[PDB]
This record gives sequence, structure tokens and C-alpha cells, in this order.
Amino acid sequence: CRIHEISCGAHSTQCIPVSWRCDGENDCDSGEDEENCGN
Amino acid sequence: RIIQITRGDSTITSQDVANAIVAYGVWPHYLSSKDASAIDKPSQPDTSSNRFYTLRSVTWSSSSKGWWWKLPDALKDMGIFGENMFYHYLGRSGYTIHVQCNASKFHQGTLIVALIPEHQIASALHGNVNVGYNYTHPGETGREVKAETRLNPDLQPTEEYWLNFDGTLLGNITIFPHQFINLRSNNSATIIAPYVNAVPMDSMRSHNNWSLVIIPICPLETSSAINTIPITISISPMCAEFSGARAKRQ
Amino acid sequence: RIIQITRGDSTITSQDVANAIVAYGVWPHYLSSKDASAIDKPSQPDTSSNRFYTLRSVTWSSSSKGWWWKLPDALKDMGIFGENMFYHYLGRSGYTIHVQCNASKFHQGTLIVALIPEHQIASALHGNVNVGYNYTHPGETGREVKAETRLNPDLQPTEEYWLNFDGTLLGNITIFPHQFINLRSNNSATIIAPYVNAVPMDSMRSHNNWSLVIIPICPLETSSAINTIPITISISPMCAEFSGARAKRQ
Amino acid sequence: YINSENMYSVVLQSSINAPDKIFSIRTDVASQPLATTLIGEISSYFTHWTGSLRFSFMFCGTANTTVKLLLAYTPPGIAEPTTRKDAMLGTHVIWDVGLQSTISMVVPWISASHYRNTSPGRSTSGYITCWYQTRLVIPPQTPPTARLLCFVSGCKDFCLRMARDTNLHLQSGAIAQ
Amino acid sequence: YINSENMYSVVLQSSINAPDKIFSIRTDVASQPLATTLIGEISSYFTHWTGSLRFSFMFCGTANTTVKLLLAYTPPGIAEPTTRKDAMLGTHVIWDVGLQSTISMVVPWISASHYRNTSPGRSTSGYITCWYQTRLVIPPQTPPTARLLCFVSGCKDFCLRMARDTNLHLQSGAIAQ
Amino acid sequence: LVVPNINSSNPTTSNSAPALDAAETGHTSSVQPEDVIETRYVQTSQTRDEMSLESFLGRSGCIHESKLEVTLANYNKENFTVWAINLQEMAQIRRKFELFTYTRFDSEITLVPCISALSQDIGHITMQYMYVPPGAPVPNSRDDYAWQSGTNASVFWQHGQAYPRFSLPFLSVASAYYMFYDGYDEQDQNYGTANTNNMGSLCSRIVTEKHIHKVHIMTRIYHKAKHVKAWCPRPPRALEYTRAHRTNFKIEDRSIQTAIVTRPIITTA
Amino acid sequence: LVVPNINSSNPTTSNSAPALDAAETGHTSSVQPEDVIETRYVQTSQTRDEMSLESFLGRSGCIHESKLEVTLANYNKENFTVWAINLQEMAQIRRKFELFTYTRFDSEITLVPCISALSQDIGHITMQYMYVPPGAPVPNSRDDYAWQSGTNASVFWQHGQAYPRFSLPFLSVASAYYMFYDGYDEQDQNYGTANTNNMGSLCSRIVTEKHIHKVHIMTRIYHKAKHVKAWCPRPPRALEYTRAHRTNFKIEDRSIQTAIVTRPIITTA
Amino acid sequence: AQVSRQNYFNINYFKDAASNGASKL
Amino acid sequence: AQVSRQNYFNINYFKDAASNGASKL
Ligand SMILES: CCCCCCCCCCCC(=O)O
Ligand SMILES: CCCCCCCCCCCC(=O)O
Ligand SMILES: [Ca+2]
Repeated sequence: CRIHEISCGAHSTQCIPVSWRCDGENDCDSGEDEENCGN
Repeated sequence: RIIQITRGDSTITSQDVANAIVAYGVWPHYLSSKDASAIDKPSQPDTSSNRFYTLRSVTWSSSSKGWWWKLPDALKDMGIFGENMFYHYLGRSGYTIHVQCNASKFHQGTLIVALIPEHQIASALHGNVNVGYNYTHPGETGREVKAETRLNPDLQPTEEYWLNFDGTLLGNITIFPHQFINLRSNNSATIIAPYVNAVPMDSMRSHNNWSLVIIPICPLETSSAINTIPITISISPMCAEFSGARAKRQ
Repeated sequence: RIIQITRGDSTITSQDVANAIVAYGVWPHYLSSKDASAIDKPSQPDTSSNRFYTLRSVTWSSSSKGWWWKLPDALKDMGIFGENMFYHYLGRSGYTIHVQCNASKFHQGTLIVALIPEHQIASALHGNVNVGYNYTHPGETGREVKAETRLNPDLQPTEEYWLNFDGTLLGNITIFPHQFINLRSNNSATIIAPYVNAVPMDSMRSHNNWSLVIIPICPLETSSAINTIPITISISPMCAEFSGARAKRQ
Repeated sequence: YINSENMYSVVLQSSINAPDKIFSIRTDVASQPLATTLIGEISSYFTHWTGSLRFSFMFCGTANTTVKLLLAYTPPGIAEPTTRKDAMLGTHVIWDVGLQSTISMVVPWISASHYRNTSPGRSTSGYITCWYQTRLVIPPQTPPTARLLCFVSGCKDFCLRMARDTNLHLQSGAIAQ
Repeated sequence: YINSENMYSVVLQSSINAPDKIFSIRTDVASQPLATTLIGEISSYFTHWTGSLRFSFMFCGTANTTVKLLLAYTPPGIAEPTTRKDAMLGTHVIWDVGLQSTISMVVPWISASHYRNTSPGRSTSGYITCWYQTRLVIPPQTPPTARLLCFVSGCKDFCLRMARDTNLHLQSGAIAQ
Repeated sequence: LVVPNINSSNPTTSNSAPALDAAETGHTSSVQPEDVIETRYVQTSQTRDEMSLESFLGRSGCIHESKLEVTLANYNKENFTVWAINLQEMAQIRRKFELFTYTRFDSEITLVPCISALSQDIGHITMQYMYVPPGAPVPNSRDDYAWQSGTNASVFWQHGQAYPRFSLPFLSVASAYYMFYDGYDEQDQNYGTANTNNMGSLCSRIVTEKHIHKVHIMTRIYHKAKHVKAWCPRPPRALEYTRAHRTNFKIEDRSIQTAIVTRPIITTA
Repeated sequence: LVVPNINSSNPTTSNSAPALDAAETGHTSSVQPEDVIETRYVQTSQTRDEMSLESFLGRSGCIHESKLEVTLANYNKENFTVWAINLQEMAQIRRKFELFTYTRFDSEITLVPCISALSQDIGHITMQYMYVPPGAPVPNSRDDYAWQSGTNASVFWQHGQAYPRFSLPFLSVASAYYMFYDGYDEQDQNYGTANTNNMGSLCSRIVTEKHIHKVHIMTRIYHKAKHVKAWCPRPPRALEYTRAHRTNFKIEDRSIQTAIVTRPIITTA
Repeated sequence: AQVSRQNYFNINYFKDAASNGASKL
Repeated sequence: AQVSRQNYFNINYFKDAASNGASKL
């Protein structure tokens, strides 16, 4: 669950690719994939 | 030598019998447009009532002397036939009575099954005394021949089976519709009776047109382990009719 | 302009009405030899059941919002029809519904009497919640529109009459068999309904084919001393049929 | 008894003098314990069924042993009957053993819809209770117990539909060639 | 009144002595407030419509209460009528309440094209104004107000076409199973 | 299927009043244009063909969206779905049928697969859909024997194959499907259409053996009704649907919202 | 194909007892509803069409899953499969046919290829399936001459081609296939259906010449029976199947497990 | 067999009830 | 040739026994 691409914003469960990283849609269950963005 | 009776959703059988006898020789039937007095449409529950209702078995032993139930009544709790019976004032019906009681090629006994019209018992006391309603309407249980004092007992029917409970001698009991169950032969009796009474219809509560009687004329002897066999009674109304419908009485 | 209905040993009359309406336009009748599935002789209590049964009057006031009973059920205690209903598994029937309610040339109001097939109410809560049996089987009493908390109340049907109790708008309620009672005109409504349901016969206990509804669409106003009139409901089954007879259930 | 013939018969006692229940079972063809039977298993291959069932009983006691039972069918919509009275108020048959060992009786098809589900849920098609009408009876010098078997089959009536996969048989992990 | 029956009736006053407007509405079957009605809702399932409409009125006041209204239909191409005169110059009906509570009147189909859109824009199919021809009247000791209901239905005439998705009902976010 | 025409009428002045009636009866006052206005004579063409039941429910709509997420690791232990069959889950449709109390008909089911790619490539995907009737064994692993389908009806879809489709005869053990149902269980529980409309379940499972690409399969389900009949119309729905097989409508801290628009005053619309 | 109807019956009270019989004979007591209960009169519609043999085994099911693993290196020396033909390998199916002693029928075979990708791309795959009868030469290398198929029947499948399928006439040198067989060899050995049901073998082999992507081909095999007849029904199976052409059932340290559920007492079900 | 509407041919190619196209009126 | 079931056409396009569809009853 790495390979430098796919990676959930969570310590466990599965993994979500880089395309949904701070995009506005919530993908990983924890909701951390969208936490502390806005740069 | 065999037999199979069907009524409503019920069916009796009997590997060995004395070919059923028909009461006074007149099959049941409904009420003639030419006799009736009740001037309202009678209700005919049909298969939901003209079925086979089985009682509560009593036990026959080396010392029992007899039993008896009155009809209608006895059925007063048996479903729709029962209900209807109280919901209406007037009722009319004839039934089929199958008395079963198996045993063994190694026994011996003999019961007299008699169906009797207008069976008026007699209290067992001297002087102005009658019989109490409550005692002539036992229910699916029946009244047994018990010799051992009763209660508010002066309203008690006598306990003198051998006098048919009325001043006649058992032995002339045959003058009525009856069959015999003789263990060494058959193992069941069967009576089919029409409606007998001097009027179209009568009150199901206040009067018992019939009255079933069973008397061991022959001591139930045996050498086997089982020295007590049960006797069961199954009954099925036929062509049931009710009139004057109102509230259910208690 | 007048009317006289007879059923069993009962007869309704009404000096002034809006000529009775027939449900979906199909008079009641028994079960076709070509449809039935029940393969046993049905029982037809006739006049002892297909009679007029009168309920328990409710009161209409300057603030009542509505009422409703479900059918069958409502009758579950009304004599033979009642009894039979429980003694059997399967039952079938259509009835005549006469809603009476007189008043005076000096009043004004308007009730909507609607008969509805398969009336599935909705509980008045959010989330996984259903309705409790006990609450959709009131009995001859009915269910009134009361605004003031209930018990183990999360199994309670909503109390939103104006949405027909189901997510539809009163006002399209007419799409069903219905009449109107408008004090200034008539004083009674009458509906005759056949048996509607997607199967020959259904269980009298576990399902209410119909459901009577009454909603004051027009405030009951007046200047007279009596500012509260009663509303009575009389019902009569027609062509009653029962199948699968066994013991009475509680 | 679970894995021996003894599961297929029942035992009657000469020492029971009274209206006692003997056994009972649900009706729904694909239920327990019917499901394992011919008819059953097959019904288990479809989804809907309809028809009358033919239950037969064969008494195996001694030749001088005699009895009188009561096979009864109580239509769904209620609960299993606890007393004899409560039972016989439905469709039944007072069978008397004598010479012919057998006796067949029928469970009329009595449903609301025309067809029913092979695999029921919480629903039922009634039960068949069986009681002592009289009492088993024997002479001196005889086994105080007797066996009672039970068969089932469909009537001219019976019929199935809706092909589906049986549930009474599985395959967990490959088969060797 | 919005969420109670009272939205379905109207109120007439015994204290209004003059040609006063009582209420009015657009005609276009799928308009407000028609849209929520039987006919309406359904029309809302198609795109084009055509036919005559049947409007019925039922008076609910006392039995001794009497009146004389005026249901009127003013053909599109103009503006809602402000005065009685201005109104009755079109298709109308002087209804007198007496014994029979009801009275139905019709809105003839009077368009340029053969069919019209269920969902209008800024366009119209006329309005139905309703006025006091005389005056509500009562005796002594009676409610000074009376209710007036209103029904609608299509004529032998009526007819729809062009299947489309209704707009009077939505689903925002999933439904629970 | 035609509509009558409109006959020319003339200025009546009779003793009979057809306009005047009484809605208390429960009948729809049978009055026609002519009776109320010196009318013209028109030869109407209009046709009600389209308004037939068969034209109404005769259109395919969606009833379910079954999303399946493939998971490399434990392949054979997941990557499969299940579904309680019913129309109750999708407003659009549901609202319509819920326009009648009872209905009878055959069905045309049509599938629509969509493979959302998650790696750079998709490879070769192949789905399977099995219809498991109530009573039949439900699958429990992408490799359960049940998928052998010795009798159940399954349909296979692979990438680049046109949408699959099949027809279905009127199921149910009754004369018609219950759209509503004021009844309960044999254990006085579950008030609702749920009490009956048990059609079984629909399952899928990716067939392609263990591989390299993480992907998402989204198969939508469409349904058209054929050969139709319906009874006892009901008033249409008015509020968002909340749950299957139940009428409920009250929602978590939000007003009861219809579709009826409000206005300032009734003497101007 | 119809079912008789049920006639109305009446309260008999005869000397003849049809209910009473004797199962010792081996006959199924021919008693009908009427004979035992005042019954109604019903015009049954029900049809047994579906219960016909042709409708039963008339459904396609799976009988084999042939997984082939491609191996870059030694290409021409492997990358091919073989298979002893028979239905004995897949419960579902097997259980059914094993419902009769003998059966006769033609067969509809249907294939289902699945390419599990192992590199980033698949390229262009092309399979071949040859039917090699008993006696014919078996292949032994992805390049054996046998794959010339001058007479055997082969079917080619390439990627993106719809599932292939073909029909097969009732083989065997007898009047019917043996589902069971209490016999042996001419060398008193091999008790079992194996003794006969030798239909030959089914082989495949990737055709595409030496290439670059490691991949997995998984071809499932489905079979529907047509034009059927069957004799002497047998009681159905009760325990998991263990081995082909043998009835055996005892398994390595595990109880004998049927499908019969247990209960506490018999006077309550 | 072929008919008129609101001519053309149409036979049912399928052996079963349900497979047929839309009904007539 | 075309028939009735539980009408429609159906000729066997194939030159062989087995290729035919399902039997009748
Ligand atoms: C295999 C595809 C499944 C489609 C099933 C259609 C069945 C519709 C029956 C209606 C039941 C309900 O009220 O929800
Ligand atoms: C080329 C595809 C192979 C399919 C062969 C079907 C033959 C079935 C014969 C039954 C033999 C057995 O008992 O297993
Ligand atoms: Ca995201």
C-alpha cells in the first residue's frame, strides 16, 4: 500500500491514490486525507 | 368388516367394527320449509362445525360402573359449533357418535353404548328435591359413577346406573339406539342420529335433546400388565342450524 | 332522496342522503370456483354475520382533527363474525359502511369519509422505526388525532392527518371510494365495498384490507347550545367466508 | 439417535395412560426434518411450491399389540397445539391399528396465495401433531414398546416451479481426480 | 395556513356588502396551486396538454345561510381582472346557493395552438377570479362565516402527451434499506 | 384510442340544471363544455395512446447502483456484492409505481458497467451476476461454490461487451405485486411491504483471477415494465422518501416540506 | 402439461376404507384429498412444464476451471494444459445428474476466458482448445505437431472475442452414460464409473509466440444438457463429494456430517 | 404477421411469454 | 414453422442433430 503512489490518509485500513489528496472529496474513512491543506 | 367416516376436515377409521347403526333409521337433514316456525334465515356454519370433535377420555377399570354426557352441551367449548351455540337462541342438529376403545386379544369386557332422547335423571333423595342445573351440564368431562358423597348434595342425580338413572331397568336399555363394544370382537361403536324433538328447533342452552350413556355390563378382567384402558368419545354434528342471533350469553 | 338498507336481521334508514356509492363499482360476491386456492369447503355464516354491526360513537367538536379504524379488526368482538374471524386462519368479505351524524339547520361543518385499501401508515419519527402491531389494531374504538405524547412512543403512527397519515396530501384523498357529509345538506354517508386484495382470501388477524378515515375538512361551527355532536359508525359484512378451521387464537 | 435408523422411527409406551403428545413437525416441505426426504430434497431445488401432502404411518408392534392414535394437522396462523383438544379442532384422522398396518392421511393445501416458498423464514404451513387417542395395549409376555414409522409424498395435486440451487448440499474446497 | 386543511377552504364574510374579489388562480394545469392536485401532479408527468377543465365548488355554511357568487374565467392575453365588471366580461357562471351544495362550471380550452406546455414560463392560460354577486346572508344566531371548497378534474375533452420526469418530487441523497 | 369530438351547442333556457349537482355523492359531476357555453363543433384528433399504462411504466429507469471495490490482498474472501431486491430504493421509479395499490407485469432488466481505473491500466476485467432466489445459498467469498450456478441464472459481462440485458416473468406467489400493505408478520412484526416483497438477492463478483490493478466497478441497474395491469390508484407521493418498505417521512431536525408553493395573498396569483 | 383439478367431495360413511392400506407392498398409497375431507371444487392452473427433465438439466452450469500459467523462458516446452473429461468434479452439477442411474443427452459447451494481467500490459493473447479423443496423441509442448489438428476438433479464442461455444452429440459407445457402475476392469481393478466414462482429454495452449508479458489465463467451462432422457432415479447425495468416479465420503479426521439438523425434543419443532 | 399504428412486421423470436415486446391496446 | 407455448418462429439453421435448441414435450 505504497509504491510511491497509492497511500490512505490513515494509519490502517486500505489506501487511496494521490489524485484525491486535498481535492475536496473525502476518500479515506478517517477524513485525514482532507485535513490541514489550504496552502 | 372395516369402516371410514368423513366429516368436515376430519376422518375416523376402524380396522374392526359392527356396522354402524342409524338412529331410528332416519338420516339427518336440514329443516323443512314446511315445518319451521323460526321466520328468519337460518345460519349453516357447514364444515366449520359439522366436523368431528373429540372429548376428554375417561378411564375404565376393574371397578368402574358407568358414565354419561348430555347433548348438546358436551360440545359447548368446541370451536364454532360451541360459540354459535351461545350466540344464538335457537339451534338444531343431529350428529355422528363414534366411541372408540381398543384393548387386546387377551382381555374381556363389554360396554353398552346407548344414545337416549330426553333423558330425565332423578335425584337420589326422598321428598321435594330436584336436580341442579350445574350438575346436568358437566361439559366435555361427563358425569362418572362415584360412590362417596357430594356437595349442596340434594341437587344430585342418583348414582344408580343399573336403573338407568331413572326408574327403569338397565336391560331394557336396548329399546334405544345402541351398540355394544365387546373387546373379544369389535373395538368401537358408532351411532348416527337425526334431530329428535317435538319442535323445529330448541334452545341449545336450556335443553339437551340427547344423552350418551356407557355402562360396563361385563367386568373388565385381564391378566396383563395393563389393567386399565381408556375410553374415548368423538362426536360430529351434522346439518347445524342456528336462529335468532344476538349477543353471546354467559 | 331517501334510503333503506337491509342486512341480516338489521335495517338502516335515512331521511336524507347523497345516493350511496359502490366501491370501484363492483358489488360483493362469493369466491369463484375459478380463483380460489383454499381447497376445503368454505363456511358461510350468512345472516348471523352478514348483519349490521354498530361501533362505539366518537365525539366531534370545534377542535377535533380526525379519526380512523381499520378493517376487518374493528369488528373482532362483534359476535359470530368476530368469533369466526379468529377460529379460522383464512377469511374473506366485503361490507357496507354507513356513517351517520345528524345535526341541525343551524350548524355547519363537513366530513370526508374515505375507505382505503391497503392503508400503510407511517410512524412519526426519524430513523429505523416501525409501527407496533398493538397500535394499528385498536378495535371498535378507533385511533383519534390527539396531539400530546404517547407510550413506548416510537412505534406510534404519525399524527399528521393532513398527509393522510402517509406522505400524500389530503385533497387527493378523493381518489378512493368516498362520500362527503355536509351538515347543511345530507346527514349520512354510505359505502358498499367488495373484497379487494391480490389473493382469494387472507388472514383476518395479520392484515387489514381496508381502513376507514374521517377528516373534518370544515370546522364544526355553531351558535347553538350543543356545540358537540357525536358521530356514529355502523358496518355490515357481506358474503362472509372462512377457511382452515382450527382452535381459537388469542 | 442422530446417525442411525432409530432416528426414523418413534417409540410408543404401554405405560402412558393419557392424552399425551408424541411428536410433531412443521409442514413446509423444505423444512426440518422433511428437507432430507425425497420430496423434500427436490422441493429444495425450486423456489415455489403448492399441493397437498400424503403422510402415511406404519405401526410395527406385535401382532396382538393394539392402539388408537390421532394424526392431526393444525393450519398456520396460530401456534403449535399443547393439548389434544386444542389439536383435534383442525383437520385430523383417528387411526385405529388392527390388521392393515398402514393408514395414509392428507394435509390439504390450505394457503392464502396459490404458491408458497420452498425455503420459509419465520412463516409456516402448519404442524402435524400426533397424540394418544386411547392407549397402547398389550397382553402378557410382550414388548411394552412399539415402533411407528412415517412416510411422505405428494398428491396428484402437488407441483413446483422456479429453478434454483439446492441448499442441502455443499462443496468446500476442491475434489480429487 | 400552509400545513393544515384550512389551506383547502376559503372564508366568506357576512360583513362584506360589495363587489369584492375573493380569490383567483392561474389555469395552466401544472401551475400553482393546481400542480399539487391529482390532475395536476399527473399533468406534471408530461410536457404538452389540451382539453377543458371542470371546476366544482361546494358551499359549507349553514342550511339557512344563502349567497350568490360568480366564478369567472378570463382568457389569457391580458391581465388579472381587478373589478367585477372587468371580470364577468368573459366566460362565467352566476351560481346561486340554495339546496344543492355543488355547482360545476367549465373552463373551455381556448388556445392558439392545439396543445400547451405543462410547465409554463411567463405565459398563461387565463385566471379564474371569483366574486360576490350579492352578499353572504344569514339569520339571527348564526356563524357569520362560511367555508367554500374547490375541486378540479378534466373533461371528456382533456388529454396529455410527451412523457417526461415530474418536477414536484425529488430525492436528495440516498434512501435507507 | 380516440377522444370524442366537441359538438356545437345552443342557447338553452331549460327547467333542468345539469350544471347544478352535489359532490357529496362521491361522483365526479359529469358536465361537459357544451352544457355551459354556446360552443363550436370540433373534430378532435388527439390520442390517448401515450397515456396508457403500457406507455407509462413502459419506460426503463434506474433502480440500483452497485459499487464494488476490488482489493488486492485477500482477493478470494471479498471483491463481491449482495443486494436485497426491490424498487423501493430510487424515488423516480418508486414514485410512479407507488401510484397504484397493486400491479402486475414482466420486467426487462438492463445492466450498465463502468470501470473506474486506479492503476495506469485496467487489464482484462470480467464480471458475473447471479440471481439468488430466497432459499438459495448466498455467496460468501469471491470463490464460493455457489458461483458454479448449476441452476441459478447468472449473466457474464466482460470489458468491451455491449450492455447485457435480460427479461423476467412476473414473479411473486400472488396475482400481483404489493405496492403497499397494511399487515404484519406471523410474529406480529415488520409492518410493511417488507412483509412480502422478498424476491431474493442479486450478487456479483469479479471473475478475473488475482492480478495487478486496483480498480472500481460500478454497475447500474435499469428496469422497464412490460405487459401491464394495475389496480386502485392512490394519491401520489408528496415528501422525499426516507426508507424502503415504509411510508415514514419525518426527518432529523428539518421541517415537513411539501412542494406546494406559498403566496402573499389569494386575490392575486 | 397440466395438473388435474380438485373435485368437490361429500361426507361418506361407507364400508370401504381407501385411507387404510399397507405400505409393505412397496406401492405409494393412492389416496387423494377428496377421499378424506369434505372438499371444495377447484380449477387448477398450475403447470409442470418446468419440472421436466429438459428444464432441469436444461440449464448450463460449470464443470471445470482450467488455470494456465504462462512462463517466459522455455516457452515452447510448457504453457499448455490437459484435462481428464468428466462431470464428476463439481458438486452442483454432479449432484443433479447423480440423481439418476443412467442418462442420455447432447451437450452445449460454453467457455469463459479470463486474463489476469501480471505486467503493466497484456499485449495480444490467443488461445486454442483441442479435443483429444482417447487414442489420439496428447500434446507435450506448446509446439507439438498435434496442435495442427488435422482431424481433432479445436476452437480458437483471442482477446476481445465473445465467449466461444459449441455443441456436442451424445458420445459413449452405449445407449447412455453411466452415472454409477458396480463393476470392474478386465483385470479386476478400478471399481467405478472410471471403468467406463473415458471421454478423452481437453487441452489448451497459448498460441501467441514468445513475448514480453507474464500473465495468467483462467478458462472456466460450462455445460448445458439437451434432448434428454434418464432412467432409474436414485436417492440424492448427502455428504460432500471427495473423489471422482467413487462414492467414498469418510474424510481425514472429521465427523460424518449430513444436512439433517438436530433438535432438543420431538414434541416441539 | 404485420400491423398498423399511430405497416411493419414483428414475430416473436423467443420461445417464452415474457421475452415479447410491448403489448398492444 | 412456428408454434404456441406456456406465437413464434424457429427453424434449425444447422445441418446437424445436436445443434438444435431444446426439445418439446
Ligand atoms: C435480477 C434483477 C432484479 C430485478 C427484480 C424486479 C422485481 C420487482 C418487484 C417489486 C417489489 C417491490 O415492491 O420493491
Ligand atoms: C470438449 C468439452 C468436454 C465436455 C464433455 C461432456 C461429457 C459428459 C459425459 C459424462 C461422464 C461422467 O460421468 O463424468
Ligand atoms: Ca480525497
